[PDB]
Amino acid sequence: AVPFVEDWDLVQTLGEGAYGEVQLAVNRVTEEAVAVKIVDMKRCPENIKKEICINKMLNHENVVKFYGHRREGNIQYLFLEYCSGGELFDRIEPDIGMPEPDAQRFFHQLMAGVVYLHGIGITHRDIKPENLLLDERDNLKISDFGLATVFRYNNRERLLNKMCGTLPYVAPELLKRREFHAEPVDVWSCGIVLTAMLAGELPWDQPSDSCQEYSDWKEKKTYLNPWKKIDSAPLALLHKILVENPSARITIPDIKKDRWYNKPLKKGAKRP
Repeated sequence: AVPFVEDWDLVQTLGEGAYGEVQLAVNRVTEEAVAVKIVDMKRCPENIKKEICINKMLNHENVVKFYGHRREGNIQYLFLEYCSGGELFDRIEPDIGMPEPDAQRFFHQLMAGVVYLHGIGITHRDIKPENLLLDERDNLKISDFGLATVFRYNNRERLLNKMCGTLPYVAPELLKRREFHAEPVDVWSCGIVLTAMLAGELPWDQPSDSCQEYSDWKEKKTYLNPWKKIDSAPLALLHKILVENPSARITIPDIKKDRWYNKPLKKGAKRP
């Protein structure tokens, strides 16, 4: 009906990934703002195709919305939810973190998003502050499903073996076992994100015995730099999440029962 409602102006670049770029698109008529991910299939046809497939399954308030995609020859155009608050990474002050109440609220929303994904059988596989965006009201949105995969189909769980993610956030089993359950890997990265939000620094380069920082943690040397800046309440939760054995690691239903997770700390939005 309305002529130019399908026209979008690319006003600015939000970020140029190693596999394309993201542009802020504003509708010519409505002025609605959305994020458009541009990927040159000639610069992966399958990879991008799987990302679109997984995105079509997503519908949750803490997961970046997928509005659709446009062929356009070899250049794929993915219309995604625009998060004007930027990355969670940019809300973390180096070496200090952020106020505990803020970290708890973001962690609550992260859990809500991950519970949702796991419930539909998908694992993100690369959870980190750079992939956790914020909307205008600072609501957390899980972003980028380029590495995501289905780990449960027809009520049957599939064990994973693909080594992927980001080293400082990856679970130790991914580096020591051929196969591993998908869920505990995402739980572990959420724990590293919590550590980052509360201390403004990552605890180790990677979870290997060769990594001194990781060995110190297994030895319970919490008097060291990262851990000494946290809390005994949130620290106690981190002690349950960053457990080397994925089978003994805390699950999300149990994280939801954790003392710190349930501690009243933050007031609602100012005047609302």
